[PDB]
Amino acid sequence: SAKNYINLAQIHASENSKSFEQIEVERALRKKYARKDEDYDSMLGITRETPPELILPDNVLPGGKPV
Amino acid sequence: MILSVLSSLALVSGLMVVRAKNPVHSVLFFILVFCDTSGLLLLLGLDFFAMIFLVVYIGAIAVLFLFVVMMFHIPLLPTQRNTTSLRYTVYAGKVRSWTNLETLGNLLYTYYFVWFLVSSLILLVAMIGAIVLTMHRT
Repeated sequence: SAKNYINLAQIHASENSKSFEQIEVERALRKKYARKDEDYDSMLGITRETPPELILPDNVLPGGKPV
Repeated sequence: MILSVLSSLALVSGLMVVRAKNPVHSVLFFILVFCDTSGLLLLLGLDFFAMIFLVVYIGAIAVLFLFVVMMFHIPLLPTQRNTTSLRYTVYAGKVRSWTNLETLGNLLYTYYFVWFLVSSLILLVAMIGAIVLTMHRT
């Protein structure tokens, strides 16, 4: 627990310190990619991947789910 | 007698269409049904429709069906002793006699032109529907 909360605190540090201009982009990206549609995306030939800013580090996952 | 044998063969092909063993032979008999039907229309005197039946039915619809099947696997009594000589022919109207095509095109695009545009809209619906459903594009 002591070791895990150390890497848990990094996301809170990188989140509470975000600037307002970054927060606008973050909220826009979060709302834009809230839900997906395989049908229309496949029809257009494109795949909508989550942006890198919207990826939590694997060390705070329930035990590691990179996929 | 040409009508009787042609109609009988068309009827047999149509019957075998619905009781076929495999879809390929079903489509093959489906083509023969329209072949006989076009011949029958040709006997009727409408050459234009008789050949549109080749162009559309066994030209595009039959090809489409075959493509899909390939993958994804009071009367007058017959007494005519004194009627073949009682034919009165009005020669007026034989001069400048139009065909089945000129007559049809005279009034298809000019008087009844709304229905023509409705058929165009039907074709557009078909074209759009064939795309929205089947574009996987993976």
